[PDB]
Amino acid sequence: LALQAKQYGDFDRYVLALSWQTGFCQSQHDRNRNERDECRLQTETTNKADFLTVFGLWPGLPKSVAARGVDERRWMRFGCATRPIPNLPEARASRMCSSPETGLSLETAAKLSEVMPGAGGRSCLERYEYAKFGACFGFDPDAYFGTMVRLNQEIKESEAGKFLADNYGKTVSRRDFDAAFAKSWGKENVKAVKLTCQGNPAYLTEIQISIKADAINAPLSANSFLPQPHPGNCGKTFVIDKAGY
Amino acid sequence: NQYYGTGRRKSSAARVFIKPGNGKIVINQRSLEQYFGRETARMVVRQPLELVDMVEKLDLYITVKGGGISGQAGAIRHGITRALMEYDESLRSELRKAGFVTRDARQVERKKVGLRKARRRPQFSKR
Amino acid sequence: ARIAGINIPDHKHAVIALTSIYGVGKTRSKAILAAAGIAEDVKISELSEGQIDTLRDEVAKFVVEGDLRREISMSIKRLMDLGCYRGLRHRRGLPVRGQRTKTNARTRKGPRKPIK
Amino acid sequence: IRIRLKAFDHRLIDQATAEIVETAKRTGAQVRGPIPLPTRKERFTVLISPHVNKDARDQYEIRTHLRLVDIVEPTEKTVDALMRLDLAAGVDVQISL
Amino acid sequence: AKQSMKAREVKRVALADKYFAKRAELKAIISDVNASDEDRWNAVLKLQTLPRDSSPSRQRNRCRQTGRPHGFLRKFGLSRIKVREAAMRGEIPGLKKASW
Amino acid sequence: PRSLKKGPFIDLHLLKKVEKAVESGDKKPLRTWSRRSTIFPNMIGLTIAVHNGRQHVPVFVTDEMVGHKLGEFAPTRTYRGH
RNA sequence: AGGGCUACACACGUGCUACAAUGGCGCAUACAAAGAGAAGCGACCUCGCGAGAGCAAGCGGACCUCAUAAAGUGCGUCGUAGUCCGGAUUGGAGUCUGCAACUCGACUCCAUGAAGUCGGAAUCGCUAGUAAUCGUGGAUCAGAAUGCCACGGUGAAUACGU
Ligand SMILES: [Ca+2]
Ligand SMILES: [Mg+2]
Ligand SMILES: [Mg+2]
Ligand SMILES: [Mg+2]
Ligand SMILES: [Mg+2]
Ligand SMILES: [Mg+2]
Ligand SMILES: [Mg+2]
Ligand SMILES: [Mg+2]
Ligand SMILES: [Mg+2]
Ligand SMILES: [Mg+2]
Ligand SMILES: [Mg+2]
Ligand SMILES: [Mg+2]
Ligand SMILES: [Mg+2]
Ligand SMILES: [Mg+2]
Ligand SMILES: [Mg+2]
Repeated sequence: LALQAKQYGDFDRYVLALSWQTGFCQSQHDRNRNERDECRLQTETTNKADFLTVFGLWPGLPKSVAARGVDERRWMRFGCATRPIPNLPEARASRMCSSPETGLSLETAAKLSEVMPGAGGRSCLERYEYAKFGACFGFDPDAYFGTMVRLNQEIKESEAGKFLADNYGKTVSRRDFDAAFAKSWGKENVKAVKLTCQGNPAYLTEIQISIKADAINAPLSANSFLPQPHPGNCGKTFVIDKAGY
Repeated sequence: NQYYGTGRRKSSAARVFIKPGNGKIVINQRSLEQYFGRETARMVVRQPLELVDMVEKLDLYITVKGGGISGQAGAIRHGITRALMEYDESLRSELRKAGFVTRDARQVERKKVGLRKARRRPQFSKR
Repeated sequence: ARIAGINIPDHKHAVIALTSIYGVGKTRSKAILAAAGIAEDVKISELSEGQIDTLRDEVAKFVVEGDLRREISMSIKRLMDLGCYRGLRHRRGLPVRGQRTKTNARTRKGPRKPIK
Repeated sequence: IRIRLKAFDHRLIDQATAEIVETAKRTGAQVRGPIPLPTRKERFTVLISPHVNKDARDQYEIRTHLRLVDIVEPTEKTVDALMRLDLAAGVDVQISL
Repeated sequence: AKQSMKAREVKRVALADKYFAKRAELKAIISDVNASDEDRWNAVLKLQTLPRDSSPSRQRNRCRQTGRPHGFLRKFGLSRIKVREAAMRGEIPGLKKASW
Repeated sequence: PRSLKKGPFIDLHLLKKVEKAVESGDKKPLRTWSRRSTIFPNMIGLTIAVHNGRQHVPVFVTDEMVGHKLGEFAPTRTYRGH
């Protein structure tokens, strides 16, 4: 179905997240946070774009909630569990497969498990994510998780997706990511991007794209982006981490 | 057939197990001379043995948690004197006369309102 | 044992001795005796003219003695001529960094001036 | 399943325990022993004069009591009942699967 | 406390938690090293503009019974005086005189 | 002092009314209570009379006065001696 | 809105840190108690000499975090000097909280290196886990303890007597 907002729906922008699975897996090693079975595999591929996954999709901070003394930082960090409102049950990241089942059709729930590798089994990233941001708003699970995938594939197909595919295993620059991205969408919607790098030397782990609220369902275009003044910590250059260590 | 005491002094607690043997000592997976730098400490730990000359006729094994040095050292001694008069209900009277069997009780006094310490009270000069 | 045109103690560990130079503290002393790869525990008396020079060289990297004393004095003259609150504290000879004067403050003010 | 019981009275809490470790026995299940836990003691000091007299105080306290009970082999029956129990006011419970 | 003084605390709370987000994000760019000098400089002028009484550091915990500004306790939201008064009636559950 | 990353602080009101001074060349002194505001280079050449608590006092700005904060030139207590 | 309560010829009270070798400095290495945390306690990783910064696990907590006790101990050095004692004062360069730290914050680095060589007359505390001495936490609290309220470590002296 279409992704539409029931209770609460007064926000400017969705903000799609994307984990550079190799770079993500890497951090886990460096920090020594435990080997999850998602990375324990990390087998190579033919196309070097299927590392660009969906970590989540996140509605803006809805005005109503913001008017009760809530700010983006807290919003992001708690979501639907935020107080005073909305205040729904708490989505633990430590006990994931304890959150309620979502009700997901296997039409989607296979499509999803291609672009959200640690979903289902003893992982339940799907479940947690629905609690954290979906539940409160009253979304259609099969649509919401659906709408993610739609957008994920779109970006792998675009000039942006290609750049990572090209410069795999190699150091790069924002500038040449900036070009790459613009050539698809424009030199107007570059600032909607925000990157995140870790370690020394810097390697990209995560990518976030800030899509206008009205344009979430209908496919991407030069008018389907909301630029924000935060470019991210990545700096002038970074590795496009290869699988391994 | 190993004989056991607990033993306490100030904030220390010392669980000890004795066995017949040639005179080994372990404290927290360590040797006596290692664990306790201070000489006093050593004297205290063995003086129940040195009393009833089983210094090298029994082999001891200990752990302690809580307190500082003289606390643990003291707590151990009590621990032994308990076990050592349990292996032998005989020795008690001798042990007791040395005053090793009683548990000390002396704890640090609390701080009270109006005082700088327990009993130290702020100056006022008639000068 | 003449560095920066002053005599340095020659019976003192280099580290300690070099501090006699005005404008070097202890951090600098340590640096010098490594930038100019000279040991720390070595006394100045048991060195070579050669060692003393490479050492003489390091010290020149900083601004020290005469030079320094001038810099400071400019900075303070600068303030007083600006007439800023911080300037006058320097004029009237009072705690420049917010310290109480109702009591104490005897290091600026100096020993007591009785009444009457 | 674990339930943690918490309260200000100690007689009161040693009720709810016995209540729950009665039902758990009832609706066929093994209950792993009511085990008590450290009791927190928030303390407060306050000036008792409304003006001056710093050295005149009261010292107040609230003792919180914690108890933990487990559920070994949760019967289907139990899960409803141990959920549906109106339990003495002034007692917090936290059943959590 | 003067009725007026009690009142200001309400004016001050209300604002604080209405412009709360605006401040936060408008601050967030300031502290962003990796951002546009153009952006951050604007922000500095923009934060100082929206009203003072809308800052959380601007408010003062007053007993929510008598209005006192001093000797407040968070656990109860009351002054030391009113805490004692209520303690002794047994209107504060659990609380009681202590010895050790 | 203020972190270096957050840039130099000036109250906007006062920041604005030293464009009109520097663009639309005037030659009057300006009233201000903005003792917070640091002196920017633009301010060089213009007298500006900053409040000390009861009165405004003139500060003919110069090169040397740059970075300091106005109020650092309006003394706020009177003392001759005892 | 800005200033004032933070003013300084001076007098008094309560404290802190000292004047050194039963000690200063460097390396190495033991043993506590009690308490706090929700939009709060914030690890690990990266950056920085440092205050800190960025990223972001876990924890409404006998589980996670604050948070490595210190005196002690071994090895080295200083050799009785206004000193390798003391760390006030001041210049320069920073960080963080906060619309904002000129008046008036805490902290950091570099430099500076004052009085003080155990204190007249007087005068105070304490009888045992006490005094002395060493670290730790909390309330208030955006930030702002040498104070206050708590907690353990080491651990004396002497009472003939009225
Ligand atoms: Ca790798
Ligand atoms: Mg007092
Ligand atoms: Mg003590
Ligand atoms: Mg220094
Ligand atoms: Mg607790
Ligand atoms: Mg009234
Ligand atoms: Mg306040
Ligand atoms: Mg006012
Ligand atoms: Mg006052
Ligand atoms: Mg002292
Ligand atoms: Mg020194
Ligand atoms: Mg605190
Ligand atoms: Mg480092
Ligand atoms: Mg007595
Ligand atoms: Mg202390």
